[PDB]
Amino acid sequence: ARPCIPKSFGYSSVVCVCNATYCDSFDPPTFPALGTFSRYESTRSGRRMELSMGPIQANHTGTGLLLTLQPEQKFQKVKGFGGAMTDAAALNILALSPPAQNLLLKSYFSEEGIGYNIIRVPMASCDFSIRTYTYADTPDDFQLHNFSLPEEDTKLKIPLIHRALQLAQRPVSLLASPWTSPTWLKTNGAVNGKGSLKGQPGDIYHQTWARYFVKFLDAYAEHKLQFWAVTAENEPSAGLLSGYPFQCLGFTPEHQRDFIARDLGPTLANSTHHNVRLLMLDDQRLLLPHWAKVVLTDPEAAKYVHGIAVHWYLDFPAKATLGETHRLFPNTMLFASEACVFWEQSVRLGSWDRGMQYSHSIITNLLYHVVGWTDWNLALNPEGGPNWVRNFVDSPIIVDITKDTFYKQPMFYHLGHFSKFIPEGSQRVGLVASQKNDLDAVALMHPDGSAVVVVLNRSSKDVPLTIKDPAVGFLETISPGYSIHTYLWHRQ
Ligand SMILES: *[C@@H]1O[C@H](CO)[C@@H](O[C@@H]2O[C@H](CO)[C@@H](O)[C@H](O)[C@H]2NC(C)=O)[C@H](O)[C@H]1NC(C)=O
Ligand SMILES: *[C@@H]1O[C@H](CO[C@@H]2O[C@@H](C)[C@@H](O)[C@@H](O)[C@@H]2O)[C@@H](O)[C@H](O)[C@H]1NC(C)=O
Ligand SMILES: CC(C)CCCS(=O)(=O)C[C@H]1NC[C@@H](O)[C@H](O)[C@H]1O
Repeated sequence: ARPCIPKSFGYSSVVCVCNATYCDSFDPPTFPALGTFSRYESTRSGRRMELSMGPIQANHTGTGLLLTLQPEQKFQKVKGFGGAMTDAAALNILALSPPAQNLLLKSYFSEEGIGYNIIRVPMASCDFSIRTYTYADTPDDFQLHNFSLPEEDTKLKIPLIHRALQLAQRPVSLLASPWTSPTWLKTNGAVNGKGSLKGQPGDIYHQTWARYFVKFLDAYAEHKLQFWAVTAENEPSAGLLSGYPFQCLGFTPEHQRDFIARDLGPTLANSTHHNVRLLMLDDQRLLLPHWAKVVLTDPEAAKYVHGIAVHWYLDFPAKATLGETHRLFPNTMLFASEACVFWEQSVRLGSWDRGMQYSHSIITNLLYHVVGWTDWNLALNPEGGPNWVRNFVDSPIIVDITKDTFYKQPMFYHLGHFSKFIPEGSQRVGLVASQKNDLDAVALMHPDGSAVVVVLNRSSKDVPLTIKDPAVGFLETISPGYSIHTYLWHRQ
């Protein structure tokens, strides 16, 4: 309905300006007939998911590269895509006028937007908060009688989660992850630094921490929010590093294996939230497949673990990490739970490179059995904050409080090229390249049988392209240099 208002900030591409009265949006999706495809195109030159249509032809005449859909070769099914509503994301969204807040929320979650369906909710504070806190800071409260949600949850996060669910056409899945426990349950008595849980799995300390998970789900159930899954600990390897700055909690793979078997697993099972999934690792895929062997070999731990959560930092091979983990444990899903972008500035408004970084990593993960991808902060300020430590990073939406204006980065549209067109339940199918190429392509099949194919060109040269669907025909197109396309078409 409304196109992108571009602004350049000196980098390789533009941002899309939005405010209280204007933001770019989509019309409700339509169903083009058989023999017709839909194409969404974003380019470094300024095009932003521009819709166009064309024919799927009976035969093909050309000398160029050919991609052939192979629908009979079926792989993993997709859980969904989204981001994390941290304290920082909530503070930056709510700093806008209410009309602008809704245009930001509609951008992510509405079908007028890119249709997110996963929100990662941190349990208490992390580095993207403006203060250290947990839900049970008063010490020696082992039954957790003084467990309570602060204003960060009751005033900021939960209301915004509600409004995002109202605007979403698709069911949204909430995913919780803890950063640190109460300090009186840790070895070093600090919110950060090198330290684990006091004692050994099964004692008063590990039991108290396991029910902290239940008391968290209780508090959100009271606010009428149910969770799809929780992770055992956000980056538990970080809590083993000497002098770690953010909130953390140390777990060796054997420690996480025992804490799941003796405490977290049974406690969540004996509770009203027994249907909530438990994901392990929630760390860099570097620690794979070793972390999967330690945990999933113990049947008393593996009986409770529904999947493995991966972070995308420390990636700069996938077949040795994601692929080998799948080969050893093919029935334990892999899920990208966090992602975000040394000499470079924290925020690079309009960076087309960081957009490509998102889409390429999404394509790689999809090609190696990952069932979903989650972004980090939903929104940040032009300095990459607020962050109480220092860790400023980038975000697909940057908020300018002083001008009631937020910018949609190229990262936003690169993820949207997946999140908007690959609904929960889609299955990845084969896509054969006729010859070596510079493109990254992934083919999936909607639950309704239709096809979806994302093609990203990280090279500077235009690549002529043909997509073959054996049931339909030949799709003639061109993938321009520095562009990403999403193709959709019905198969009958
Ligand atoms: C919010 O964004 C919209 C979109 O750019 C702004 O509306 C434009 O205003 C300029 C005036 O400087 C007109 O020339 C454009 O034609 C308008 N675009 C439209 C109507 O689509 C709006 O001004 C912005 N808000 C503020 C306070 O500046
Ligand atoms: C697509 O084309 C095939 C080859 O067509 C023949 O060769 C080309 C070079 C032209 O000379 C053309 O006039 C010839 O008929 C066809 O045999 C094939 O049937 C066509 N496929 C479909 C689905 O129509
Ligand atoms: C300062 C650290 C020593 C950098 C390395 C570890 S890290 O995991 O890459 C940080 C990322 N993941 C954890 C999030 O809380 C954090 O905000 C995000 O930037």
